[PDB]
Amino acid sequence: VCINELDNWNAPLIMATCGSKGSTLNVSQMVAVVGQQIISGNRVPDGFQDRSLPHFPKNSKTPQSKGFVRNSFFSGLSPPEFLFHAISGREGLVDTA
Amino acid sequence: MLSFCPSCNNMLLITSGDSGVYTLACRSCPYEFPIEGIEIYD
Amino acid sequence: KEAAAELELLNADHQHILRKLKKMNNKPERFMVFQLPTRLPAVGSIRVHKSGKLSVKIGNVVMDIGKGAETTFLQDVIALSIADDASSAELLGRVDGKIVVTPQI
Amino acid sequence: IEEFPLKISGEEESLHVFQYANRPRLVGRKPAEHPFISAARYKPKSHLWEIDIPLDEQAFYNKDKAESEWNGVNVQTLKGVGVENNGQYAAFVKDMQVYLVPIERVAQLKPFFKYIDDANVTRKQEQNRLTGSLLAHKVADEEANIELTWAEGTFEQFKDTIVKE
Amino acid sequence: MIVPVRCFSCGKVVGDKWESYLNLLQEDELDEGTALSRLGLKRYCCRRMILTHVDLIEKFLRYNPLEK
Amino acid sequence: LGVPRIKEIINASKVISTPIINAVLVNDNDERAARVVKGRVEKTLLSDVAFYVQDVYKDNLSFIQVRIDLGTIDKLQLELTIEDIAVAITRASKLKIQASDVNIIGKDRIAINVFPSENDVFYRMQQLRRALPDVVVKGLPDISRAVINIRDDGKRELLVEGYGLRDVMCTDGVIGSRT
Amino acid sequence: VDTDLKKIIKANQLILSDVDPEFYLKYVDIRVGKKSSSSTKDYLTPPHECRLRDMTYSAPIYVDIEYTRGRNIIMHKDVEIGRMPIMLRSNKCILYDADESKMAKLNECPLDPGGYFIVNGTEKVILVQEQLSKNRIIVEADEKKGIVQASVTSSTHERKSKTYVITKNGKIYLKHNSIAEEIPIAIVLKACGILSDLEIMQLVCGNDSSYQDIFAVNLEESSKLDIYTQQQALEYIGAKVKTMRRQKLTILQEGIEAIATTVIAHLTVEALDFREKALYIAMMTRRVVMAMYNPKMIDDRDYVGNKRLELAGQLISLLFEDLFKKFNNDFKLSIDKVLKKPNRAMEYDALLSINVHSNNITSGLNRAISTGNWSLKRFKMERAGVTHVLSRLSYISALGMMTRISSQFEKSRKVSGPRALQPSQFGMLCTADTPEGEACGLVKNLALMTHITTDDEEEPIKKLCYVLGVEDITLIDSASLHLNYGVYLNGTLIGSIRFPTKFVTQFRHLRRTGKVSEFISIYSNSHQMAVHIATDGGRIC
Ligand SMILES: [Zn+2]
Ligand SMILES: [Zn+2]
Repeated sequence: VCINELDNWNAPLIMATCGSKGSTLNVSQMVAVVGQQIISGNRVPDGFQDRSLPHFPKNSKTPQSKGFVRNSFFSGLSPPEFLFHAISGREGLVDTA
Repeated sequence: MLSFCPSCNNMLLITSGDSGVYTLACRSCPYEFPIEGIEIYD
Repeated sequence: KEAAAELELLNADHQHILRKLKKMNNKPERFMVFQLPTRLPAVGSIRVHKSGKLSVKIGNVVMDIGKGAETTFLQDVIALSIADDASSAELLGRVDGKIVVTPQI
Repeated sequence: IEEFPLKISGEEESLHVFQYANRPRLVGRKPAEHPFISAARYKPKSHLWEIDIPLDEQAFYNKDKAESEWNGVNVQTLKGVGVENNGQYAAFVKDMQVYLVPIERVAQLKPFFKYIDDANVTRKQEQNRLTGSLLAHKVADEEANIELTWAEGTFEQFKDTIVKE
Repeated sequence: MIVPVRCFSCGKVVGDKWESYLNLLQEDELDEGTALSRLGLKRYCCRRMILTHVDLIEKFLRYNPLEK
Repeated sequence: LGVPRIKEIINASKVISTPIINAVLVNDNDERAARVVKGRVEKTLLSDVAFYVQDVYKDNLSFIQVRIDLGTIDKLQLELTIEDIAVAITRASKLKIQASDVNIIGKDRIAINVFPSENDVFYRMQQLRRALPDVVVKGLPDISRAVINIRDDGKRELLVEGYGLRDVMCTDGVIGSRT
Repeated sequence: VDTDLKKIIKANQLILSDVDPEFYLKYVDIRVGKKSSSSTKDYLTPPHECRLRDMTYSAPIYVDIEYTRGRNIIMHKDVEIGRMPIMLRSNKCILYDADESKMAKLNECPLDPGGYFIVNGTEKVILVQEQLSKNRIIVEADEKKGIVQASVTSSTHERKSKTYVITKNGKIYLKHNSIAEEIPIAIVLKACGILSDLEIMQLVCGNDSSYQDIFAVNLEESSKLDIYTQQQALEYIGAKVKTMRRQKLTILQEGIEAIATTVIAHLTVEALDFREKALYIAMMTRRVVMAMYNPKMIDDRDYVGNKRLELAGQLISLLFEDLFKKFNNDFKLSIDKVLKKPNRAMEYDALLSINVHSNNITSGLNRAISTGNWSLKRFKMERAGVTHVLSRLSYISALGMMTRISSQFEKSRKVSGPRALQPSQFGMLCTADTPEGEACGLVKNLALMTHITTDDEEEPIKKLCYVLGVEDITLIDSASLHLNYGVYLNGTLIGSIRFPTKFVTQFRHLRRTGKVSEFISIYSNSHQMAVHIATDGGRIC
């Protein structure tokens, strides 16, 4: 529903409609929402005992606590969203080196 | 079995008393007890 | 939920020593064991409150609560005395548990 | 509601605690059945306790086992090493008044087996420095001549800490 | 190090507008925007030369090797 | 699936990581055929049919009797009798203890009769107590587990994770045409 | 240079001789660059001039020694026994709280971070290095063989690591590199002092858990071996020992294992008669027994709380301990050569012969920094690439190197674990700045508001817990761990106070009045059924 409300004669929608670089996933991840940063197939594990970050309660399997960002790159990430994106980025960054 | 000595708190075994009767008696202390045992567990 | 056990079980060891101190008070040839803290101020005592808690206000007035201990004395515990390597082993004999005195801050 | 006054009540002797590890408690009717026969010994400078328990010659004695391998034995030796502590006190109350007694040492009795040493010492033929933890194990069984008269009495002790106040 | 003579993009001489800028900062106390506006330049190019410039030579001349 | 699986084939290793065997069925019956064809496969079901393992001593001999019910066998299909469990105990290991004697009584108890450094009877009882609840009963020994799976159509296909492919292909219920 | 530099000479303060028993040198005082009532080393070489002259930047170590003769005369004399390299901007350099005119007079930039050595003209940096937690328990698992437990000993003279492997059937037997073909743990903790079989069963299994039938195999092999305490039991552990020590070899009947179960081997516990060590190995059993029944209760090596950061102060202390142990050995063997050959007793030259033996405590102390090989003979942790040359690409390059933490790998074949970003370094380590290449994830950086702590005393914290209500371990039954959480002081068990929430609350309230609060911390743990107090620093906060 972001690609349909997106006006024509812009750069990334043309670059996704034509070839070289950019898809609908990249423009939906810039504009609308980034979603579900996964590592090693599943979601992020418990970095501490019974939880991932110390900013969430114990036995909290909510999406905002266990690796689901909800802000797009235009709006800005929260620090748990920033750490969750940094883990999934450094996973793919170390598999190249 | 898992039975313990009331006198020295050690592990008792099953031995043959003079070739033909069974009794539980440790080598830990002078103790013997001629009962039959049960080893039921779920 | 851990604060509930810090107030419910405190109404159990205070009543357990109340069942031990005055109920068996007449004349048992019998000893107990208290855990007093070190660096003692150089006395005051139990001061059973309004059927609530038991809190010692010791002399040298700075104040020192504490009752109750653990069930480590399931085994047999008997005290005894000694002299200068000539006569010993004069037992009194029982323990009926222990109490622990912990200074509040 | 009043209180029950505590006193330090004087300090002139040394106390000790058995704290047995073998016979916890019976099911009822005045439990823990402490024996009478023992009459054991004592050793200082390593603190090396020994205490004894009599055996049952009537039941479960196993007369073949108790006299076949090792010698005809009736003693059952226990062993414990005490360690110094702080803040522990003993208590005895007479109807209004709690008495603190410095007790100063706590040990635990553990049944060390001596007849296996007696059996292995027979079946064999049938240097000034140690620097800690070996000098204590070397100097352990030297004097031992405190074979002691196991006595009782609550009259020489209860009328011993009440006179000063 | 020192203020450049010409700006990089168009080439207007901005080296004549540094001491007169520091004179407007200390005395006749103004903000940087208005005191840099009534000094010449209207475009944001050649305004960036005087705004974002660090003066390293005042710290470099404390290490003079020809004197003591 | 990735680059440690192409190397799994190019090296041609003797043991591999996570094998599967895709077998098919004959009829179109989901529950009953699913349970019986799955039940003809896995092993060491003795920790689900016994409820206890006890060892008593009767004055010269020992009973290691096991209480095998009939309710577990009624739910999931295992075509066996107590004689089949006696044959399974008869070949419980290769050569450890299981040579001399077993017994079969009315209400399904099998007590291993035993006969004699010193006093090895209690040691044999403890080792045979601790080696009994993983003895296989009925099924194939070299298959871990089995999952029956549904395709896009109304067909059911089982799959195991073993190493046989001969005793799996020689199994009543499945067809040996393709696997 | 203020605390540990005095502590080193208090362990080797006196030397002997084989010539006569009436010969001793006594170290009284030590300090760096201070002689008399004048200022602290009135003129050094400046730190800029020694970078152009290809020199080192060092201050001399002044020791004070006692000097005797057979005429029983006793006096003192201050001597210079070698140079020690001074780090920039820390209490001995000229650049300590200097004025901005003082920085320009001495030809130094006032904005460099400092903290780097300038050896042989060039700028070297000792990197911060992470390792696992010393004197603490870690448990790892495996699918193929079984679960393995480790415990790294932090003793000074030797490098021990007491492993607790299993192979099959729950046949638990610990291993060591100084022991032969190993023994199950029933005999081992039977030799330590736990003699009853009733309390070898309750201590590691509980009342009605499923832990009992798992551990009861090791009781069954109790009678398979040297059972029936130490007329057979400790002798079997003493018989299978390595490092035979043929000097006084006749001890191996009763006393070769009392060497092994004490401060020589396996741990850092200094007990004479063993109650804590008999429990610490026995509490090490329960954490494996709980991990056999539940494989989830295992520790991860990559967790940031399981690691310690070793700084530039510990490595220099190790190097100075080694070069001071070597200093007395090369001087004792060179003073007995002269004090034997003539007939008379030599008055002088026993103090005036130290300057030819003080050139290896200087050249080695600079060589191990300039080269990077911290080769110690007794310690056996030979690591290369420790010191690195200070990067001067820009201003942010020389600052981002002083923040850098370099980790060590075991092997570079199947690592796969310590390169991902752990969630436990939130605010502790930098989550962005990592190198791109071979050292991707192996090299990390500190954040802004962090602090790496130090070990303070360890003595008054243990005496403060006993005031707050915990009993000593020699006063509690062996069948009492169904109680509340058991207190651990740096891994060592203290005695399991009741009501641990009030204990944690009062300990944190005492921390907020002054207990000086760099590292002395407390935290509960439910799956371990314990509550930890940490005092031994070397750890971020
Ligand atoms: Zn016994
Ligand atoms: Zn321009």
